[PDB]
Amino acid sequence: RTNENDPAKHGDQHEGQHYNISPQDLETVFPHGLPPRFVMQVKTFSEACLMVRKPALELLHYLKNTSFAYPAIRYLLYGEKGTGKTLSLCHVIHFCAKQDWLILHIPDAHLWVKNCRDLLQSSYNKQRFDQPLEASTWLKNFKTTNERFLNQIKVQEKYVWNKRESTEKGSPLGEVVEQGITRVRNATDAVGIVLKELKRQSSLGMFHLLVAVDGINALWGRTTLKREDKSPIAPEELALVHNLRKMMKNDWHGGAIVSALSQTGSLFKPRKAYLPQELLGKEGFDALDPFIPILVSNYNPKEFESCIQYYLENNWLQHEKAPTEEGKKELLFLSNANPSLLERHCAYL
RNA sequence: AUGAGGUGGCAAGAAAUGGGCUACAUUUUCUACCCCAGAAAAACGAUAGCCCUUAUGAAACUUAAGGGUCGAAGGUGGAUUUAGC
Ligand SMILES: Nc1ncnc2c1ncn2[C@@H]1O[C@H](COP(=O)(O)OP(=O)(O)OP(=O)(O)O)[C@@H](O)[C@H]1O
Ligand SMILES: Nc1nc2c(ncn2[C@@H]2O[C@H](COP(=O)(O)OP(=O)(O)O)[C@@H](O)[C@H]2O)c(=O)[nH]1
Ligand SMILES: [Mg+2]
Repeated sequence: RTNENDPAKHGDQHEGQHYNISPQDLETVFPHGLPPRFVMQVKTFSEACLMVRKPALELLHYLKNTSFAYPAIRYLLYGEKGTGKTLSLCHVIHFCAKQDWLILHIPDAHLWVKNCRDLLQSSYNKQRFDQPLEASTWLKNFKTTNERFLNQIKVQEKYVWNKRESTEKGSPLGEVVEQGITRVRNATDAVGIVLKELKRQSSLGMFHLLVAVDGINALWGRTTLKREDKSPIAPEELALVHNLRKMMKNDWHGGAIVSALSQTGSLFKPRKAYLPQELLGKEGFDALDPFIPILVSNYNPKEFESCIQYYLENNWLQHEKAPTEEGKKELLFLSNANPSLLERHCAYL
């Protein structure tokens, strides 16, 4: 196999080859966001070989040819269910992290808009709501991912947490992040502050921010959360959602924004719906317009053959008839070269 | 008048019994979806009780639907017994 960890080597000629994430990179760059099925696959194989695909290569080429002076260009990976949008976004995230960018990764925007029973009224803004658990978990993950720049960045304004507690201007962003992580009740606010800070620092040229949000359509969709009066809650009424909406605006420069659509886990969306407009909604498409959509599709014959060979070399296909050409054709037909269906099918052979 | 007509009224539970529904959950519950999800998990569980509204009606206390409230018995059940090629 092409067991390669260098992100500056793989290119169009490496389409179909493999790209290895080292265990240190797996632990640091990806404390979250990796699909659970691939998390299990990594934990079993003891490897993190991502197949290099054309959409990921195109996104990498665009990010290499971009200029940070320009306002943040929005890229949107989209495709059919289980085509590899999340893992393409993860590949781009890892490449950018190795490029010493600052990775602002959202593992799943759907989690913040569904199944939350610890919602509280926001002290900073009585018209909004706070999700302490989600914010605390994301703050921990963000501190893990971007530790090296966490202390270097200086905050630009003084922020207050209580009548007694406040964060002074010029303090490290690590102070705010650790305040959010430890003091869970304020964590949501800290999240917004961090985002705000990052944005202006991106404008200041302090670093090269890469905003990575999976399931971006959840920002402008619908939330299943309810009020204390059993009333539905609009997405903008959540502080985290509003802050992420502000971050999605292209009114800042110093990097680029990369998002991945995901009907899986979305609310009030038909199963077969995958197109950008249908998943995003009119408001979502208007907010994201303009953007560059990148289509992620099923494996080609070369990619499917490479995946099958990778499974065989790891002895995952334990069935006796799997190495035969007939078994390969059966798997290709029953999966239609779809990466998720193929992996799920091979998980029990 | 053992005929005819009008007004009003029963119909409850000590209790046993037959049949049915819902369940006693994790192959489950909630939500989206209508099958690649996220949560819940000592909660699961009433179509019961009480209150309110609505529908029908001349009339609802006695009907039905919905909502609020309550969250109980129950934790896969003896001999026996039903049905299905
Ligand atoms: N480049 C790749 N190399 C190896 N496996 C891949 C690749 N892309 C996708 N997969 C497989 O796809 C599955 C996960 O799919 P993924 O989450 O990336 O796609 P998706 O369409 O964005 O998903 P979802 O709609 O659920 O958000 C895993 O089983 C993983 O092995
Ligand atoms: N607790 C606290 N939170 C802050 C402070 N400053 C900013 N924030 C957070 O950062 C966000 C501020 O966004 P802001 O720039 O005011 O956007 P706007 O509300 O639309 O004007 C809010 O969601 C707060 O949670 C502060 O001084 N204290
Ligand atoms: Mg009588």
